[PDB]
Amino acid sequence: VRQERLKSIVRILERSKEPVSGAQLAEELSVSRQVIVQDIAYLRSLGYNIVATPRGYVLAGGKSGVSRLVAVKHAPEEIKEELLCVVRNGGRIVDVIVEHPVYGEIRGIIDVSSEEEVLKFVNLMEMAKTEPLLTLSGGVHLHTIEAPDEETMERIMRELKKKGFLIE
Amino acid sequence: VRQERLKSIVRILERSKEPVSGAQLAEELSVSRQVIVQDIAYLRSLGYNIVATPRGYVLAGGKSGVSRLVAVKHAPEEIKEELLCVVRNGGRIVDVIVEHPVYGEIRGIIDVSSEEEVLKFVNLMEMAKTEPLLTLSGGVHLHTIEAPDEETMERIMRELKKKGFLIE
Ligand SMILES: O=C(O)c1cccnc1
Ligand SMILES: O=C(O)c1cccnc1
Ligand code: PRO
Ligand code: PRO
Ligand SMILES: [Fe+2]
Ligand SMILES: [Fe+2]
Repeated sequence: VRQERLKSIVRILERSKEPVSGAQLAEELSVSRQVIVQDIAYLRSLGYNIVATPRGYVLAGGKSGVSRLVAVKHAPEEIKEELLCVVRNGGRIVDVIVEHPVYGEIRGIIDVSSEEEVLKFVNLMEMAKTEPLLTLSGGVHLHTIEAPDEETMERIMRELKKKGFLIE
Repeated sequence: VRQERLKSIVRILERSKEPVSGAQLAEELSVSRQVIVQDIAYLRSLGYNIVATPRGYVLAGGKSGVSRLVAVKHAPEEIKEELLCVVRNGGRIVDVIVEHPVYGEIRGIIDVSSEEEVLKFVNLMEMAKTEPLLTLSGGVHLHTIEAPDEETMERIMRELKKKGFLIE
């Protein structure tokens, strides 16, 4: 019984598009909100990331996995192929790092985890007077890639290599 | 008498090319090194930056003054004119900052305070597969300039403006 209420609290937080207050949980699950307040503390000690906000609780992500630095080279027009490559294999492109001979290591935030975000990003970059960091670096540069597991990373690296992006 | 020993200790530290040990000061000024050790503590409380090292004392800089952010635009080939401009008016070019439309604010260390350093820097930059940050930015970029006083900064800004580098 307690386990079914616990499961239902999570369930409500993954599909609800707005923060859901303790009071709403109590009415939905026919317990007092004081009971809800205990259940939320129990679930966090378990490993769920529920934060309270002025409008109610929200379930947050975290639980990160593996990240690797990958060495690649490609032209400005190959950014879309590369990004879509990583994300379609369940990676996230954290950033780009160029090793600048004068300035040393120059970093750009990317944080691209989905297709929509790849297209938002390529659009911005293809504008006027905006050039990718690899143009400082004669093409060669680094990316920080994140993925759930080491298998997914290899998976991603396989695809990057057979497309011909890896520095090997 | 104490004042003349104090003056002579400083004097020795500005011209000596190697760290000069307490023991060397004592022999040079005909006091015990224990007296030297007191004089060094007296001079620091006064505002001199003497650090002890395994080989002896060295007098260090500090005592910084004013710094400004300056907005400029120029091509890659105009880097030497600009840098020599700032340093010849007693400024130091701390860095370059480009406002990248995608990545936001991208910074490069310059720390160029003398002519020799301007030429070392322009040489590096004029090589192959090394491009200045302003190439991401369609030319416009920022510099952090340091100078002894606010007068010197204006002095420097005057020169930058009449050469046609300022964004105004
Ligand atoms: O800024 C770059 O050079 C860049 C951006 C996205 C993906 N690869 C490189
Ligand atoms: O990197 C640049 O764009 C740069 C370097 C030195 C001076 N001005 C600009
Ligand atoms: O039943 C449980 O305890 C866990 C936590 C909510 C989902 N499953
Ligand atoms: O005589 C003094 O006290 C200061 C400190 C050394 C140089 N002049
Ligand atoms: Fe890339
Ligand atoms: Fe400049």
